[PDB]
This record gives sequence, C-alpha cells and structure tokens, in this order.
Amino acid sequence: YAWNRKRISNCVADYSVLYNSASFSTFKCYGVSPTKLNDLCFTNVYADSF
Amino acid sequence: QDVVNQNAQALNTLVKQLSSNFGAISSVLNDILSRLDPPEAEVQIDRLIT
Repeated sequence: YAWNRKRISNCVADYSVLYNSASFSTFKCYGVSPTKLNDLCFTNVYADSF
Repeated sequence: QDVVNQNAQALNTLVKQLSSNFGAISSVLNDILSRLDPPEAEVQIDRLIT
C-alpha cells in the first residue's frame, strides 16, 4: 500500500548479476528477454519496492 | 500530371506504412529481434510480416 519509488539514471550496470543469482527465484519479464538486458539499454529506470 | 501525382502518392503511402506497429511491440524489425528470444520474436515478426 506504500510502495517506494527509486530512480536509476546516468549509470551503467550488468543485468547478469540479478538474473543468474539463485537468490532471486521468481523471474518474469513482460516484453523483454532476460538474457538480453545486458545489451538492451534504457533511457530511465524506475524501481518500485514493497 | 495526375498520373505522376497518383504514383507518387501510392509509393509515399507504401513507404510510410513501414513506420507502423501493426500490433507489434515496435515497428523496426531489428529492434524486436534484438530485445526478444526467437520463440516470441517469432510471434512479433509474424504479425509484422502478415
């Protein structure tokens, strides 16, 4: 009910770490392939947490 | 003049139809083929080709 909204911008990442690590188990992406977010790169990124 | 006008209009609309999504995620094919795995890029490309 009180989700937190955090920015990601002006930064470089490696989306391998999140996907491959077994700690994050429940994985599903709508319109984007997982293995490919290494090469696809986005204008701004919005992280909502709860 | 009118036959040239018609032919230019037809080619103009034919070319302009390329910028059209047609129910796909993005109009340009290399985009959708780069941000998707073959199994679902197949569906998106299939709609585009149709």
